[PDB]
Amino acid sequence: GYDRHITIFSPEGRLYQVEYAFKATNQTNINSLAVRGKDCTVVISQKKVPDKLLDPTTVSYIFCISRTIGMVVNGPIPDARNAALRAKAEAAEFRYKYGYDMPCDVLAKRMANLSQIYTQRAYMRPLGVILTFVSVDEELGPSIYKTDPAGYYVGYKATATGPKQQEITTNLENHFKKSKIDHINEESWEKVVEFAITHMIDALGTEFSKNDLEVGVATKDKFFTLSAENIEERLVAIAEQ
Amino acid sequence: GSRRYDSRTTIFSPEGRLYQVEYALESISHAGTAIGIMASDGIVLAAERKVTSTLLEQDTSTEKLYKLNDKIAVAVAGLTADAEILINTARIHAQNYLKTYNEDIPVEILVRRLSDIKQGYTQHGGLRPFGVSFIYAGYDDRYGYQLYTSNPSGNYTGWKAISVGANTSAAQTLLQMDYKDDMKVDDAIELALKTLSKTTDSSALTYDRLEFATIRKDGEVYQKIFKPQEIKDILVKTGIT
Amino acid sequence: MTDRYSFSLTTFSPSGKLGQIDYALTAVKQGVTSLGIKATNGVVIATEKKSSSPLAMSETLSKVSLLTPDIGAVYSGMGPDYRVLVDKSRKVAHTSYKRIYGEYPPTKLLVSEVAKIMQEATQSGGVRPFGVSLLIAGHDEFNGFSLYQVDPSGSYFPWKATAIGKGSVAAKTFLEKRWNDELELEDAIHIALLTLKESVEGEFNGDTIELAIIGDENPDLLGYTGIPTDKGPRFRKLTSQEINDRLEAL
Amino acid sequence: MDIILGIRVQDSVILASSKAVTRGISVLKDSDDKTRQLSPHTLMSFAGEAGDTVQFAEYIQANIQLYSIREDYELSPQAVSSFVRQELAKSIRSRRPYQVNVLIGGYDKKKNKPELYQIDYLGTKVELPYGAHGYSGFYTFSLLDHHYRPDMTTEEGLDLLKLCVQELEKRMPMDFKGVIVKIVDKDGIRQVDDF
Amino acid sequence: NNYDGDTVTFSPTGRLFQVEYALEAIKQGSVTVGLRSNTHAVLVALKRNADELSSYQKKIIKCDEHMGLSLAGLAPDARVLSNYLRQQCNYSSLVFNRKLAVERAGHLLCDKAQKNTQSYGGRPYGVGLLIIGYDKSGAHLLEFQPSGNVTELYGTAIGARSQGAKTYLERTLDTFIKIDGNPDELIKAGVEAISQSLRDESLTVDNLSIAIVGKDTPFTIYDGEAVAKYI
Amino acid sequence: SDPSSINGGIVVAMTGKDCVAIACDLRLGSQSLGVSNKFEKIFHYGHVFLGITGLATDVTTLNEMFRYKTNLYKLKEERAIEPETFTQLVSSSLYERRFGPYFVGPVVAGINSKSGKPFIAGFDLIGCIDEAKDFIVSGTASDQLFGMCESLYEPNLEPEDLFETISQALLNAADRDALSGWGAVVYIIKKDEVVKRYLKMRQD
Amino acid sequence: TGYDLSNSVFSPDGRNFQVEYAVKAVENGTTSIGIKCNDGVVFAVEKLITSKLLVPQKNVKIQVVDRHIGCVYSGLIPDGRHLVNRGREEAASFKKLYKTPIPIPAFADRLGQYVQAHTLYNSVRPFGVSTIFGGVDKNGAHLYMLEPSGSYWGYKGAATGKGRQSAKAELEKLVDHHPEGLSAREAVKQAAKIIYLAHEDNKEKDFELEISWCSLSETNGLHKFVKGDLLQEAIDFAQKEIN
Amino acid sequence: TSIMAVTFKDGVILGADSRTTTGAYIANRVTDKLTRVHDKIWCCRSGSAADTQAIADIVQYHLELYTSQYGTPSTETAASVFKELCYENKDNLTAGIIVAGYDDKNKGEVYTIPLGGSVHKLPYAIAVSGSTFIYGYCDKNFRENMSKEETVDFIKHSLSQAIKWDGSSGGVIRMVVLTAAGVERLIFYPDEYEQL
Amino acid sequence: TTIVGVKFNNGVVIAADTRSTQGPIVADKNCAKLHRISPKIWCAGAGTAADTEAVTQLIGSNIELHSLYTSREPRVVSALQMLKQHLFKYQGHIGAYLIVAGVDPTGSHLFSIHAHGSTDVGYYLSLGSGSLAAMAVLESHWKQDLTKEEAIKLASDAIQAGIWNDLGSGSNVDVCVMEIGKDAEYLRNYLTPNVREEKQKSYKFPRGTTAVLKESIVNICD
Ligand SMILES: [Cl-]
Ligand SMILES: [Mg+2]
Ligand SMILES: [Mg+2]
Repeated sequence: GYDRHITIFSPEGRLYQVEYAFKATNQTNINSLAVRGKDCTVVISQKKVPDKLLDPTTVSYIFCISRTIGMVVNGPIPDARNAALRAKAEAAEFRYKYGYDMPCDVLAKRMANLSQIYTQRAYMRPLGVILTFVSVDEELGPSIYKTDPAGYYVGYKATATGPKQQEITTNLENHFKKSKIDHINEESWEKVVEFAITHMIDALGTEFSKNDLEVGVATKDKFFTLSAENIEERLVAIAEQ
Repeated sequence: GSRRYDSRTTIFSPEGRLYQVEYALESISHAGTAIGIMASDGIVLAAERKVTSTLLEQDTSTEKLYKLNDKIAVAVAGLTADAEILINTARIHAQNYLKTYNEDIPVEILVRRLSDIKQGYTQHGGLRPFGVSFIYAGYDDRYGYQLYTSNPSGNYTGWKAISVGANTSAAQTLLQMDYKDDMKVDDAIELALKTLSKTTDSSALTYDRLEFATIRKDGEVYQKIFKPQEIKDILVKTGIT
Repeated sequence: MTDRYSFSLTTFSPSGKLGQIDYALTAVKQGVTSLGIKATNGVVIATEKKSSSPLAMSETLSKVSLLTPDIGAVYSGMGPDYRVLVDKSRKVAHTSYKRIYGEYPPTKLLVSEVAKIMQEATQSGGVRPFGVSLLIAGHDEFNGFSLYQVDPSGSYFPWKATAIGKGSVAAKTFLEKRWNDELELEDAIHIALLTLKESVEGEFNGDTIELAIIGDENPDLLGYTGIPTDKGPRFRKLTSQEINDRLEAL
Repeated sequence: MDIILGIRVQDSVILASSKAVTRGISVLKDSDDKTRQLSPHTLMSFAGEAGDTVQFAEYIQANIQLYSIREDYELSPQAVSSFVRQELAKSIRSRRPYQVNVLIGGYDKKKNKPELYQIDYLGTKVELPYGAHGYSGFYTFSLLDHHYRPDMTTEEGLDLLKLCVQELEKRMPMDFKGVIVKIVDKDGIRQVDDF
Repeated sequence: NNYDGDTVTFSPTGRLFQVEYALEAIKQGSVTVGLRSNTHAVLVALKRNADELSSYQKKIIKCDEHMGLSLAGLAPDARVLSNYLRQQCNYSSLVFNRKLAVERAGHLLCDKAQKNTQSYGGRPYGVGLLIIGYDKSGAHLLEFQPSGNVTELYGTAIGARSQGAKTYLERTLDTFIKIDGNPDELIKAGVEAISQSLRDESLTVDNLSIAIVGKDTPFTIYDGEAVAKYI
Repeated sequence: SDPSSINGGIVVAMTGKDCVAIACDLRLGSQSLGVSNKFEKIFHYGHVFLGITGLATDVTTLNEMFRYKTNLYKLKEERAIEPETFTQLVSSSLYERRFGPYFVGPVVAGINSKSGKPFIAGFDLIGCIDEAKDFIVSGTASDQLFGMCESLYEPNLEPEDLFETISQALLNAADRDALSGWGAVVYIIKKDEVVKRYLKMRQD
Repeated sequence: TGYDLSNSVFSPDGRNFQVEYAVKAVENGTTSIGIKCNDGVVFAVEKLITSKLLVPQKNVKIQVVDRHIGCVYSGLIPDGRHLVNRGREEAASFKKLYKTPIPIPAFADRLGQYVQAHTLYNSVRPFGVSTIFGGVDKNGAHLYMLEPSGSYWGYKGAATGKGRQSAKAELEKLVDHHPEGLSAREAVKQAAKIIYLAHEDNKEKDFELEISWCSLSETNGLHKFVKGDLLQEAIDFAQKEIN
Repeated sequence: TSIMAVTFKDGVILGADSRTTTGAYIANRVTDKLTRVHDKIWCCRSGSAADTQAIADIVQYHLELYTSQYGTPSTETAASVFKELCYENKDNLTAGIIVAGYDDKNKGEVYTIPLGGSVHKLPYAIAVSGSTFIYGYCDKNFRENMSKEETVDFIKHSLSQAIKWDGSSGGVIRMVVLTAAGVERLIFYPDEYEQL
Repeated sequence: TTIVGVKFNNGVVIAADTRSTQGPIVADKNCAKLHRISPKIWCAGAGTAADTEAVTQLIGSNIELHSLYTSREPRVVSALQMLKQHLFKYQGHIGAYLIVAGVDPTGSHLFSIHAHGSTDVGYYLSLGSGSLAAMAVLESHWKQDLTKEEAIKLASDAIQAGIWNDLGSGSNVDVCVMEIGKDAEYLRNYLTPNVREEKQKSYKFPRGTTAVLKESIVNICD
């Protein structure tokens, strides 16, 4: 059964190597969540540092692709960094050729088309990663676009990725049924981060210290990650309500 | 490495046959029957469309009979997509020859080159051969009216009347039985249709399931690709419907 | 290093079957239903928008794609394979036609170029076939309105009306009963929505259905005035509202 | 390489080509044959840059001889002239162009007609009753325009050629050491032994 | 078993079998000894014949005036690697007017052998080399293995029954290391070392091959009647 | 050593009422020397007429090229190319050789088989399109033709009148150019008939 | 199955068995460690003395990249040399364009992307080495460890090879007992001790110790080998601790 | 073209004229010769407009890609990238560049890449006429750790003199001030600077 | 050739003359120098006519493919960056001198491009042999905060200065108006001030005037 070793069709019309690449996604046992505010897009990811010898500042699955685009990865760090370096290269080249900052959704489509090639060409293996791209686009506003090893991509009101993805998804689904809108009706990004963290706690049923979380925030004309002290200030606000 | 997944499409069997050529010919044997009949004053090409659907657009359809230049046509049996690659190559080779010598390409030269391309795929490159058999109907000022066939092996031969695709055994016996050398085009038209009518796997032969063409002659050669209504008429006139 | 796979991954089996093409068609069968109907004064192409998640924004994923101002495409099968085929189709409409003849290719010739790309994935080294069937609807001055199906093999056939994917067998039977040569465009849209309701199980509205037409020229969509010969694109994607209006009188 | 003349009469083509090869201040040879048989009924005369002339002529000869073997058929003069023109037309936009001018004289066995083709180094092809290359046309064309008749016999054509060669020997400053004359007709190619 | 088809495949225990099989070619090869003092470095090689009518396969190759090696295993591979060393020695002389350090020679052979163990289609080298030289830091002996592992040693041996000679040099270490400014005595120690790897056959005039390099001694190979002194 | 004026010759095209006319001289020379009085510079691919002036080897080469390309067009499109489309093809093909151009002045003439609209167009050697209602001129006597055309031409001429106008435009232009003349051909092109007339002119 | 026969093939688990097999080769290798300190990094390695015939101090395993980066590895020694050679090309091309010597995080990703590339194709074999490397840049001291998969992180202390579990345990104690930080000269002595303690898992053959260091204060931000009196002082300290 | 870059207490200022000439015709009299290659790394371009615009755009790309991977680049790093492009393609390029940048560590820095393709680090630099750099240019006039107001006046005066004697220079005086505070754009109209 | 671009309140306007010249000879008395790159991005060309048309269509083609790929209306900065990088690569051997103007989601833009690949920004620009005549009118009458009607008047006046005073320019004035939130309006032959006066005499020939050697029916059919 060499139809399970390379990206060719099985008799039932499946690509097993693509399906197994999806299973590699959850190898890190990390859950990510992305939501949109009025003016911002917030992405939160669990931060697990099991080894005591590790330098925790270097353990990250959130990447600053460009000045406006942020990318969180669910999957092994080698494939994550492979995708990150390529996305950084693609965003820079776009700006040089076309004279404007590469949009979140166009970078997503580009990285998805690269992923698609790995599912059709045999010599290249798929990357075992799901890429969640966030920005505040100058045309579309707050944007979430997610890529997977099948070369599939789509836009999201909000999204979740990881082992306990379904639990976070239904939690957010239920909120948007109630609120009757496509975003978190909140002025400041600080309170959109507080919402993201609150709903992850409710979905996973676990509490978080300042070192258990990793936060990325997209505003107009910059994407930035929060320090441990920025998160800690945010966790205090939640607790005092 | 990649050696593991190589089918080795260009190797001999212990019996000294080319596996992929033999299996390509098996493929072609399931294709709709194509008959060429060469008369003293023209050539007939008749081909059976593969199990037609009622909602198929019959009038603006080309499956079996293709024009190579003003003096040469081919009937196809096998993968249509493979045939079209080869047909465009042949159309270009014909215009290259006309550009070079200011003379319409002699039929055999075009046939030999197209056959030599097929041969190449069986001896080198490690690709699957073209799953196509052609009947070439053409005229030149040297040999006059000529019928050839080529198959995936790249072998070509000349014929007075020939069939390719499904039920060639049965079709060749019927042609061998009723064919004679002093035959007219109108007689050859009747033979071609009668032969398809008896060899067909369909309940009854109808205009909508047929493609038809004649290369006839006050000193010029005319190619007539028959319209649906013109097939309907010739099918009533010969008394098959 | 380097692509060592310079040999065909699609080969003839002893039975004469091309396994990878057969298996690609199996993937298309599992695919969501899409259909095309040709009227006298236009063509309609339609498909269900199977939403992966309700959090997903189904507007962003476009299953019906403009190839040229007068040519549109829908698919059944693997969405990513379709997306890269649309990109290659748009580019080849320019590189191998528009940049030579200064006009957009006729439906049959663009279909021919798409078919060629899909045939190459069937024979070239180190690649699998495309796991999609395309329905391409188009208009051109000398051929008028036309509808073509393109298969993983690279084979294409012109249709009066057809369907591909999940419920194509049942959908094709339904179209055979309803289709005549005197259909106006509005009649073909009506039939398309009736046909597609059979194959859709869940919600059936303008947000779960994607539908485009090749019809009259749209001066309003051209984006400039002053050139009388330039009258605008014949391809128009129907809005969520325009679909819901035709579902009331159903 | 200077003088190449051609006359197409009723039933044959006559090619006259100067015998002199000059390098610097000395005449190296006075018996040079500036012609190659392309096929049994097709002859090509050539003049131009040293080396290029023979190299081009022999290259064309080999390609026509190859076609004859492959198809067991003699390519028509029109077909040979079209092939030769295309090779020269390729040459002109090459890195180093062939500076060769040719006359192709052939008998078409299908039409039963003699044919003369004049092709210059640019690939400028023209079908003519009579033709020349370089300065040769300047002293003979006025003479040909006058006496040439299309129903002329081979003997009439040879006499008209003598008149042209005599005018060249009188008014031309260089000594071309006379001409070799070859006739192309239905029976093939033969050389006039004495001129 | 399933993991020895090529050099691009690790075994479940993390072994490269094609490299281990290449290493096996060296064990089948005829014994060659290397040893050095502070002043001189010596190669001793037992040359192998096809039969009594044949010549004896040359084991020692000169690379420069100050460097050369002995081979055990595939002789053609030794020719490829020795030719590569000659070019690197030569590049160093022409570009930098600098004799190539024996250590750098080792590093270059290691890196060349490594590339042939990581790429599909290629195969590992099937030869082991003992490189001796005298450079700016004195006498040197290297052991090359086609795994890419190069090792600097006072003495060693490679080939069939090499363990005998290697055990002797391990015992003698303190004696032969101090043979300074005395070529003949250092060769004698090398010839007595290789003698510990002999079975049935003894050292003859056209059988023994010796090479030496040192302070005021260019890399010179002794064969035939020239090695009669040391029998 | 100016490739456009070695061989010499002229083409002119004109529009009339439901008709177009294209005409050329028959001279091919090698500078001062007249070589051929039968070198036609007007070719047709179906119902689309192309005149080409300039370097004769490129005139022959471009004819052979556009025959090739229009033959393949017809096989694939299953219909004869139209003047408007052919114009773009000539433009594309010339600009492809931008930095090694064909030394030619091509002129397109024909009637659109669908709309019945008379069409003419001219190009420079790198394929810049000159689309014109009235007339197009090309060759070594282009200045002379511009003068003749700009004074003689009036719109909506009938085929029989247009013939006289374009004939007189060409003849009188060719007689004031050393490298043009030696005979002339005029094509009168109606929707579904085409007449070709050889003019009698001075042979110097 | 057969998912472990070809590199770059995902198992139904979503694992690359060929990379996991490369780790076995690393686990089979000698012990190597890295210790991050106040203003720099320390590297140490276990060199097994197979024979008396090995020349002491003249089989150096620790490699320098540029002038400021130290590299040590466990597993297939040639694979480590191949990786360092590439590192030197990357560090050279960075300095050529951007002038500044390559920052350690920048350099880490250059090795990372290269090693990861050798897990994308079946035409290549994964690297059979774990590489402990680091040095001093404009942002201070950095220590990294890189694995056959292409995975790397920043470390306070790093260990790999046959005695990794022993070394890791002894590294974890240093992190706990020195939260305010360890000095460069201290880290050299601790590095020696940890190699001697880690040698208990490889005690058939006796061994030779090898230490290098980059320190802003002690080496002026450059990579130097610990030799002579400072090396013998560290050996004596380690000898005293085992007894 | 008259351009200069001066380092002062709080950072560096970039000044230039606004005149672009084709022969004696002023193609653009309101030219912006102050070009951003990073937030706080700007350059003044002299030589071929096409060549300097092409180079500036490539350097902008390289510093964007540098920032993505390695964070904010030093002025030295920007100077290096400029020099690399200018030095390697010296045979087909006519470009003289002055690089001015602000770091929080290094403060204000000025680098010149002249027509040679060499790199020089200076406290200040002036280029007058055809990319002609002046070594001295009133050495006693420039002091280290000048105030912003002193430095603006020093550049305004220097560029005033150049415009007066040179027809290549003219129009308005544009300045960009690079400090910890941020980026300030200054424009001085002819009626201000001509009466100096 | 005279081409101008003028920025106004809510957009940009470009204008050009309609004369095409081979040296001193007028080849086309009414050619169009206003080229569409995109529906709302228009280009005016000067220099080698084949090069301006060729470069405008190539970038126009690549812009359409980029617009489709990104699902976004094309930006003028994209047309600018793609034109200049193409022109620069050929070191001026493509003699295209362009005024690029248009509206996009970002707003209204006006740029000039030089054959060597240098670009400039302006509120008013002119290019071609009539640029100095045109620029004299722009430097005389241009002000900040022009209306649409003021900008068309200024643009066409600038082209007229070229038509009358420059021998390279003549015939008619073409204008294209790109306003924000509106379809761009192409005003072909906006002004026709150079109408040819009635001729003194009809040069229509009596039929049979021309001598004819041979007639023959040409076969255009199959
Ligand atoms: Cl892409
Ligand atoms: Mg694959
Ligand atoms: Mg004349």
